[PDB]
Amino acid sequence: HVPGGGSVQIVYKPVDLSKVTSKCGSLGNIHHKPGGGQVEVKSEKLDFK
Amino acid sequence: SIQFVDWCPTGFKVGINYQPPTVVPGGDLAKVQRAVCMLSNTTAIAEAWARLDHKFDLMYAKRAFVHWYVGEGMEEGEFSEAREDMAALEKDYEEVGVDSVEGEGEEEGEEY
Repeated sequence: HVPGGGSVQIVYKPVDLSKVTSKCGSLGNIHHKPGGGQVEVKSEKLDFK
Repeated sequence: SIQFVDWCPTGFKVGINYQPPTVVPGGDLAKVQRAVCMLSNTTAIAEAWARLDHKFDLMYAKRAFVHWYVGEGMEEGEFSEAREDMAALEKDYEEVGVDSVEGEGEEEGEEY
């Protein structure tokens, strides 16, 4: 007679991470509009015919 | 030196109420003409994010107790759904407190 059993195997799945996006707001915007254009407002026309 | 993120110079708020605290009879504390609660967000709590990263990975790779949650109506997949979602909180706390600096190479140097 061969005496019974004496054999198991481990309940084991290794852990890892997939498709974890680096979605931080650290560079979250790029858009700009200038603070108006350059103009002259200080001078008269002096249009005395 | 009590360090606030370079991108939040305004990061404070106040209320002031006219009603003082009070302490149940037989309680532990003094009587005080003034008192304060504070609610402050800081990256320092990320060490607990990372502590749940160590305690999940240690015991879940061993799938210990997983069958108790599963047997009551979850699946193993949603116990990973959660892990990974928490990872996106954890890696975010690993990046949010950085400075609003842009551009490449070092900050200063030499030339001929």
